[PDB]
Amino acid sequence: KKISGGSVVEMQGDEMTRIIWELIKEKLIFPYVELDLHSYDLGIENRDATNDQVTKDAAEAIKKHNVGVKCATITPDEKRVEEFKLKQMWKSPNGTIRNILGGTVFREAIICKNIPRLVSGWVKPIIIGCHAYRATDFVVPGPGKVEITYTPSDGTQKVTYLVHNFEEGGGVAMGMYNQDKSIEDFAHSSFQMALSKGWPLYLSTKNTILKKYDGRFKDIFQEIYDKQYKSQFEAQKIWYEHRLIDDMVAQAMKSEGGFIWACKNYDGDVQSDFVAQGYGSLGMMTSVLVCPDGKTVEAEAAHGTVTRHYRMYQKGQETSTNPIASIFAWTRGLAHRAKLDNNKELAFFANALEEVSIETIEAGFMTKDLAACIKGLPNVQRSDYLNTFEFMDKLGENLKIKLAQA
Amino acid sequence: SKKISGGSVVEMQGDEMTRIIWELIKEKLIFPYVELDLHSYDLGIENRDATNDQVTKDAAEAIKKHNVGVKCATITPDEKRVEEFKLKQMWKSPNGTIRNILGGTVFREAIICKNIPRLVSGWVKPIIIGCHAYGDQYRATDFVVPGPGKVEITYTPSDGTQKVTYLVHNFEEGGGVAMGMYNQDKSIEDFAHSSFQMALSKGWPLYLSTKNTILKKYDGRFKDIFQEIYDKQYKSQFEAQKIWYEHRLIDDMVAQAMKSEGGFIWACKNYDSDFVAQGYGSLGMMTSVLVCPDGKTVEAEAAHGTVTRHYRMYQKGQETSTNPIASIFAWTRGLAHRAKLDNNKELAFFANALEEVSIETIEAGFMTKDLAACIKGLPNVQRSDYLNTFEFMDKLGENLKIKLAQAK
Ligand SMILES: NC(=O)C1=CN([C@@H]2O[C@H](COP(=O)(O)OP(=O)(O)OC[C@H]3O[C@@H](n4cnc5c(N)ncnc54)[C@H](OP(=O)(O)O)[C@@H]3O)[C@@H](O)[C@H]2O)C=CC1
Ligand SMILES: NC(=O)C1=CN([C@@H]2O[C@H](COP(=O)(O)OP(=O)(O)OC[C@H]3O[C@@H](n4cnc5c(N)ncnc54)[C@H](OP(=O)(O)O)[C@@H]3O)[C@@H](O)[C@H]2O)C=CC1
Ligand SMILES: Cc1cn(C(=O)c2c(-c3c(Cl)cc(Cl)cc3Cl)noc2C(C)(C)F)c2cccc(/C=C/C(=O)O)c12
Ligand SMILES: Cc1cn(C(=O)c2c(-c3c(Cl)cc(Cl)cc3Cl)noc2C(C)(C)F)c2cccc(/C=C/C(=O)O)c12
Repeated sequence: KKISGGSVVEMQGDEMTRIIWELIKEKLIFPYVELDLHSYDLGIENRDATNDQVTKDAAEAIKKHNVGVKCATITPDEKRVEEFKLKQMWKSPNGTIRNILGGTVFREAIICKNIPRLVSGWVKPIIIGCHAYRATDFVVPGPGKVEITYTPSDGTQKVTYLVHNFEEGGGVAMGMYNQDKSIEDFAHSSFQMALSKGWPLYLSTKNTILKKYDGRFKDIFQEIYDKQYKSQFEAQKIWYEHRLIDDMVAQAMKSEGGFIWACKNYDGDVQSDFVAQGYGSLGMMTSVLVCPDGKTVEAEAAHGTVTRHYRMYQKGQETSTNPIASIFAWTRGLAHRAKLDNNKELAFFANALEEVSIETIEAGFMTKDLAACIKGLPNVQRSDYLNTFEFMDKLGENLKIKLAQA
Repeated sequence: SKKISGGSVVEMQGDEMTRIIWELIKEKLIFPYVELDLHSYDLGIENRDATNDQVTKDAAEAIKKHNVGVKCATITPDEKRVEEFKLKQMWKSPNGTIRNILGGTVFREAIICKNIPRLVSGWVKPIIIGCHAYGDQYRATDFVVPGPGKVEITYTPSDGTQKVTYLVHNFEEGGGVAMGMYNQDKSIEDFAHSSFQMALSKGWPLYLSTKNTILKKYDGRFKDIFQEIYDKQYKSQFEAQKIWYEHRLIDDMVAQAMKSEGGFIWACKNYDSDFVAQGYGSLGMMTSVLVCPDGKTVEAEAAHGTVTRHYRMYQKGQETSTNPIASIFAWTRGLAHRAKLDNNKELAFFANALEEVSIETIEAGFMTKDLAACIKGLPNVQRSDYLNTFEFMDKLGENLKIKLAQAK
């Protein structure tokens, strides 16, 4: 018979990822695992029909049942409103979920022997927890004074800081904020991730410029480390250090990998997603939202719905979309369920499906993006890769063989 | 004569290792072939602390007048430097001083050698990045929120007839941090002009990257000012050179850039960042040019610093192998621009020829230890794999004399 998997919250998504999602469930999960599935459909049409209520219901479900696996969803813009005749420009499902849950998004690239990484010297994995949104910006119509003030709730002295005197013309201005509690949750999630994985932890800031804003992140991380985690770290022969972002980038590129990287960047900096997308590895980038309690987890692929591949599908073209990131959303959620429920058999399945994914690619069977990452797109021939369905069939066949042994 | 007359050039001498290289470049590669109306300003620490950092302001004013400046790397004072030299004051960075007197935008550009691998292997043409270094994080007002309370940001016009209060956040429990940021329309306009000038000068498409999906008003202001300035002052000239300008969301632009062959100008709104070249290869190949919005005035300098690590070894007497390329290209780029302002065809040829000889010298196997490490990996560099600082200047000079012979 199949494995008892327990309580898992699933969120169905949109376009090309929605197709891969069902393929993953039908071919890789349901043949081997029964789940008490709390399933919510976050397709753009069902969100429109429930006035986004389904999205909020799903977040509440994740918080109740501790484990969510999410499929990529369409975040509406002006064009999606026209495309789907939406009632209004619904806010992002990911923003809504993360707002309800809190926690820290951790990004990790999946490593295969035969896929070169962004930096050749990296050997062990690297996990990036970046705190990035909720700011208020406006236009400065003309000359004038922009000030940012603080008014204590307890009636003590109101304080006023000068942002800028606009002596000539106008421009733009904005205010931004962060709560100590959010920094603290950021801190705790990161230390617990380091001890979980057994890697050292680095925090990168620009506290030479934002001495007070970024300095708060450094101070809070350091207090929490010293009082609540240093001993456990040293027990596992790991460590925590703050690093200027200027130095961290240099340190990372000369490193052998094997660390957690808590990162605090501004709202418009380059994100590891964009680079992975440029390098052609975004189909291998996993994501997991880890709440500060260590109990609740929402796993997802780091990429979006892969609209461009979906349009190819709608035009009768052959597609070769990478399903690994979405598969690891399932394996990380299920592996966490196994940890919570002490399910040895479900833990075995989660690891076994991860190994089959990696072994398959390392044996030479891969989607087009992985072949281009090896050889460069210009030299990629059809015989170098498998299409979306050929590759899912291949994973399925190897998973059945894997599990047929024990 | 047998020397080219180059015209008026403002020169700014610098500190430590780059200062040494600065004289080598002038006597080995510049002075033998080019006669300049040189306006020299010593920007070393000794003379900056000596004149209350007034030479820095005077050098900038000379640049505003003569339109061309070449600057050696300088030390930006800090707590350790103030101790080393017992400064009168922790002086502001000369680059910021100059960049604030002149305005305009800094553009960085790596120099390409067929045998020096680049950050992205698909890149075949150059890429020129210009980021807005005014306001934003560099000029931000951040503070600590001690406890519950309301943080607001207000605008009051100069006529005082109005006051607009925006709610940043209400701290319901606990404290935190907040900050305010600004940017003047003037600076954005100067940023647009300087970037349209650069794209026309190099004959490549321009992309402005912003985060205007999040900062709809803040970053949308960049997008709007660029587009209307482009439309009203440059679209005809861009189409003349079969180039174009497009705004991009930073999310997409990063991936587009990595998937392109290169050959574009990248106007960026993020400085507070191109120091992955430190960890990847060498900053010795990274040049920068401050380009004013008037399109007439520039300041060329190496994007790297004074390389104090090599100066420590130099003062002792043990050999060094410091890369002079980014410093050479500070001269060639300033001279190319002088040549453009004066219709000086011979000086222009000289500028391009010195750049070709530098690149060809490296591609032919003669290079400094930093580039030898880029190829073989630093642990594998034997002393025979590279030329020391003075050997390499000798090699470029030999090849430079040969290059200039065969054309005039
Ligand atoms: N977490 C979420 O739910 C997220 C949802 N989205 C949404 O996704 C939609 C599409 O946005 P987009 O900007 O395309 O973001 P995507 O990450 O979906 O962009 C897809 C592009 O990146 C590459 N790529 C990404 N994933 C894969 C994969 N699995 N296999 C192969 N290549 C891949 C492809 O490059 P190439 O075209 O060269 O083949 C493709 O064109 C939008 O509506 C957006 O809102 C976006 C981000 C996160
Ligand atoms: N625009 C300017 O004038 C700038 C000035 N500075 C100033 O420079 C000083 C030193 O700063 P620092 O952080 O060391 O920056 P540097 O760029 O001078 O040094 C970084 C390191 O990179 C390597 N490197 C950089 N350029 C070269 C080169 N041309 N040839 C060979 N190796 C090179 C050296 O390390 P390795 O030994 O590993 O090869 C060097 O120590 C400070 O006073 C700082 O303020 C800094 C930045 C810009
Ligand atoms: C580890 C990693 C960091 N990335 C960054 O974006 C960087 C970098 C950086 C580095 Cl370290 C090297 C290079 Cl070549 C370029 C950059 Cl931009 N500097 O800071 C960051 C952020 C802003 C995220 F903190 C990634 C982006 C995409 C995939 C990855 C993949 C990881 C892997 O294959 O295991 C990584
Ligand atoms: C072109 C270029 C961009 N750099 C950045 O820093 C990035 C990147 C980025 C890219 Cl496109 C690829 C990777 Cl792998 C990592 C990153 Cl961070 N994304 O945006 C930025 C900016 C500065 C706009 F914010 C460079 C840094 C150093 C040398 C270079 C170029 C070297 C060469 O041509 O030989 C470039």
